[PDB]
Formats: sequence, C-alpha cells, structure tokens
Amino acid sequence: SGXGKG
Amino acid sequence: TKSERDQLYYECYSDVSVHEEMIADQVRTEAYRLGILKNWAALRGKTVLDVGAGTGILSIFCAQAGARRVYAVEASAIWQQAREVVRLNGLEDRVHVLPGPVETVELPERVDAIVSEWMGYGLLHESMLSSVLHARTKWLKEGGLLLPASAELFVAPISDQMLEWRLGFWSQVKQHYGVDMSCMESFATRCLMGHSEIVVQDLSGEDVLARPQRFAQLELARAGLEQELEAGVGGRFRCSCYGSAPLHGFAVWFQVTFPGGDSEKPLVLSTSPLHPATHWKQALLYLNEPVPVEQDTDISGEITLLPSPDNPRRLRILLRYKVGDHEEKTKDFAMED
Amino acid sequence: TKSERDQLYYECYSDVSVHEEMIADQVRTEAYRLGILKNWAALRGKTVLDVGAGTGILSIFCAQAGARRVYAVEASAIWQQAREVVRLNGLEDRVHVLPGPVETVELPERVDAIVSEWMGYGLLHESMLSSVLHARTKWLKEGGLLLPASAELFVAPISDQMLEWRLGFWSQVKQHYGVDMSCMESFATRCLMGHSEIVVQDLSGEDVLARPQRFAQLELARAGLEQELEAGVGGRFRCSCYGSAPLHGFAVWFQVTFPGGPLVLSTSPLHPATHWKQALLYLNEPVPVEQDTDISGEITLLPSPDNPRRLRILLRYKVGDHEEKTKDFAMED
Repeated sequence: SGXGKG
Repeated sequence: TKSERDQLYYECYSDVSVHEEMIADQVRTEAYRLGILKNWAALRGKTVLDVGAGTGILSIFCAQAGARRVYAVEASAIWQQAREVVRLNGLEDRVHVLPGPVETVELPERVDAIVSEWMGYGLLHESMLSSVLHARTKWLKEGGLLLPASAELFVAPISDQMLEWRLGFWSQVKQHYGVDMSCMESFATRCLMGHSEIVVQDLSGEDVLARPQRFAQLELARAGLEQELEAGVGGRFRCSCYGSAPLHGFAVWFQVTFPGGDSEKPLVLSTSPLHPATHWKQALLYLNEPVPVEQDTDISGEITLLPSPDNPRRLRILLRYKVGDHEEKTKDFAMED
Repeated sequence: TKSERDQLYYECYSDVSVHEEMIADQVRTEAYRLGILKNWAALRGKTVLDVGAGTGILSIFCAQAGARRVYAVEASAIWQQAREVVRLNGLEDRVHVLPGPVETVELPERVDAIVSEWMGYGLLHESMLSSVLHARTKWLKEGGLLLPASAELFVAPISDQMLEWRLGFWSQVKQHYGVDMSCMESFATRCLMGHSEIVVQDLSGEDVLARPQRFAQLELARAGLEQELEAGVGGRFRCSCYGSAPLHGFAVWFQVTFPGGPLVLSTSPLHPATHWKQALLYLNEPVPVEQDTDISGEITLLPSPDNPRRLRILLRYKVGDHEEKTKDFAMED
C-alpha cells in the first residue's frame, strides 16, 4: 500500500 | 522542504516492507527478469546502469543475462542490503552497488543499457522518471538500450462493485439488526466519493464500463519528455458504455514495454484490471456521487498527471469529464497518503 | 493542546468508514444487541444514556428493550446522522440525540442506565473510558445499570505465523526468481520486530503458545477507577508453553461482560474475529521456546505522556532462564 508514500 | 522530502522519500525505501511488496509482486518482477533476458544480445558482455537498484535484484538479473559490468545506483540506505545480496550471489566483482542519487553518481564510463523500475502509483507518483531521463542523457551511449523503453497510460470508466456494496451496506442493516439505516447512504457517498484523493485499489473486468483507451504515451528516448512531465502528461479520451450501471468515476493504469530484442516480440508489463493484479493496482478517480449510465452512453474528458505544488513527488490528476447529456464537470485529485 | 486534540479525536469519527467497520462487525454488534435486549427487565420503562452514540444504533436497541427514553450523546459530527436514523425508525418521541461531549452535555435528568461502546484497540487506546466514568458519576442514578459492566484483559505468548511467513519470504526468493536473498532475514527482523509500536493484527488460535492469562479486571462501577487509569492498569502473569516454536512476543486482548438479565463479548484470537483484532507486542527478535518453557512478566497499560488518548504498554518479561527484559510500546498510528 505504501510504495513512495515517503 | 527538499532535504526533508527527498530524504524522507529515500528513507521510506530503507524499510523492508516496500521491497517485500515489490519483490512479492511476481507479475512485475518476472516481467523485468524476462524483459532483461529478451535483450541478452544487447546486454551480453556489455555494461548496464540500474537506476534505483533497491535490493539489487534487477542488477543481478542483468548479470545473469550476461552483462559484464552493472552499476547498481541506489539513494536509500537499502544500498547496504543490496551490497550483501550481490556478494551472496557471487556477483560483487561485476555488479557494483553505488550509494547515492543517480543525479550525482560518477561512473567510470558511459553504459550500453539502463534498466530501471521507476513507476509509482498512477505511473508517475513519486516523480522518479526525471531521474531516469537525467541518467539517460548523462550516461547512456548513443543508441543504447532502455529497459523498459516506453510507458502508456490507459483510462476506463468504472462501476466499482466493492464501492457499490459499501454504499449499499446501510440499506442492509435493517435485515441484519432490525434498525433502518438507509438514510446513511447519502452521507456514505459524500465520505467515500466526495473527497479529492486518488484511491489505489484493485478492480477486475466486472468493474470496467467501456473499452479501455490509451490517453498518453511516454517514449523514454524522447528529448522533449522531461518538459512534458513538468507541463503535465495526459490527454483527452472518449468512450461509449457497455451497459447500464452506476458510473463511479474512472480507473487510470499503465503498461511499460521492453524491446523484443532478438525475438522481435516486445514484452508488456500491464497493470490493467483485465490482467493479473500487481502491487500498483489501479488509480481510481471517483466522481462526487454515482451517475446512472446506459448502453451506448458517451463519456469523454481529459486527464492530466502533474506533480503536486506542495510536494513534487506527489501525483496530482486534473480531470475534466462529460457524461452523456450532463454538464461538463471538473475534479482535482491528489495521491492519497 | 487539549482542545485541539479533542476536536481532532471527535473528527476522526465523523467519517463513514469507522462506523461501517463497527456495525459490520457482527460479533460486536450482535453482542451489544443481545446484551441490551436481554436486559429488557431492567430497562423496560426506564431511562438510558448512550455515551458516544455514533449513528444511534445502540440507542435504538435500548428502545426495543422497552426503555421509556434514551439520551444519545455524541461529540462527533456523526450526531447529525444519528438524528436522521432515529427519525427514520419513528423514535424521535423517545430517543433524543444531544450533540457534544458527554462531560458538558446538559441532560434533562439523571438516568437509570448507561450503555456505551467505548473500547479501543488494546481496550484502552483512545482513553474513552474516563468519559463513561465521568458520565456515570454525573448522571447515573444510585444503583443504576452499566452496559457493559466490566472488562477483563488477557495476555498470551504468541508465535505469529504471518510474521514468520514475512521473515521467511527472503529465503524463498531464490525459488521464485533465481536470486538468493536469504541475507535479508536479519534486516527484515529488525524492521518488523525491532520497533516499539503496538501492532494491531488479527491472530488465530494457531498463534497462541500458552494458556491465555487474565492479568487485570476492571469493574466499571468500582470507586477510584479513574485514577487507576491515569496511573496504569495491568498485572503480572505466568504461563507454560504448549510446544516448540519461535516466540515472537505477546498478544493483549480484552472481553467485556454485560449483566446477564452473563453475556460476554470477547476479542480473543480463540474466538470469532472482531474489528479490534489483538494488540501485539513483539520482542526485538524471535526467541526459541519448547514445551513447558516458563514465561512470566508484568503488563501495564498507561496513557502516553505526549498524548493522553494514545495507549502505552510497559512490558516486563522473562522467558525460561533468560534474563528479565523490558520493552516500552506505544500504539501504532
């Protein structure tokens, strides 16, 4: 779910 | 702030869970393995730059395809894990894990090929493509290979069956518990559809309401592509609905293409809802509420993918659309956190 | 800041998805429904305060149990939906939605009963119990009824099969793609276990490594419960392992009990799943255990210093003959 959410 | 934003972006790749998700995606990972292998003739005995090498897996695929030297460039702290993976596989004499951003790496030579998995949700979330294009201009020999070589963006109108069930839940409460909650439906619609976030979710063919259409393409060798990214990537679309259903909005997805090499058969990695699911799922653009449509209802519009003003790595999508005889409307979306 | 923090907290219930999750939780919703309806004798012709009424569903159950009047108090904007639900069910004459925090609402009268679904992850995350206790002191008549009446906290050592699969994933990469990534396992373990966050995740009975132990009981009517909450609630535990397995840490869960008119709503991994799942406390890395390995410890649930609505858990534990260790956890965001 959290790819590139950084 | 860029020091914070970019640093924090790279730090998100220093955690195991994202790499687990990417490597557990067999559609993605095998497509790269096979797309690299399809290009054995251009790679064998040659040099490669892997832009954003992560844990090093793609660089290893290139060595297994016969590359002489691979420069595996990775800006997050995960480069240290890649260094150990490469050594574990007996490849450290040929595959060189280089820390830091590709924009400032100094290779000892230009390279014969670039490989990169740079695609985010909705293709361009994370805004990594510019880094690959920068590396191509600086490091790729004239006539060198890019893997993949191009990307294409697709749209289709959708009737999201899961969303329909979630909105219909409130009208089912009475049969389950003896309390009528059907009046919650409008509230549920505002909350689930009335926001302005791009929603990443997996659909299937059962959700697709008209033939999908390509609305843009990105040929990575093209010199003008960098500035198109800044101005916005996208295009107009027009389709005609298969049948009656509540229209909930649009799904956006992408494919990327690896050149066929000796086989003359290109390999396409697709994120379509009509193909096996990937970790990218699809990028859903919901209208503020459902719109009834019927067989042969025309739906048209324009979609533009842009970096967000607040955060250059956050995808924004501007949508203009017209359903049938309804008024033209617009909605401005940004990637969900 | 407390006023901005409370407003943000109430706002988190103004969205449909949480109410959908709670009402779609058939275990929770059927247990509250039956706990209320089985108390028809004590509620018939009586007045009820529903603390945190949400969409109003529990207030409607109270009316079905025979209550003469229900005051449904709700601080989030969802109170507007509850008012519509009450009207749609023809109950505006006897269920009155009153917006705002229960600590400051002006009820017309003291009540014979309080109902409330106040439990958070790990029972006490969100720290809503103090609000129910405030309402009890201020508004419940002498000898009045509280639904549920008590809560109990349980702990068990666990071997989380899903975590084991995720740690072992790296040794399976070679079979899928011809690249050995087994060296990633230590890194994966640090990332997934080495943090100090409480992880909300659903387990099965397969994951429980010893008989669960009740380590605290909260009788909600008991005097002084408020100050105990501030100082920390919990207790010591001891148990013996079923068999050989990698111990990954502990699961904490709860049950609540309704006066029997006794009906128990459990969040145990050994019982049907609920939206609360369990609260997992991972050790920094797995510890091998065997049949009859003794495990003891102490668990304290506290408000976090930085945020009184964020659950903190202090864990002390001793596995077999290993030295006693501690780990200090805070609820994941």
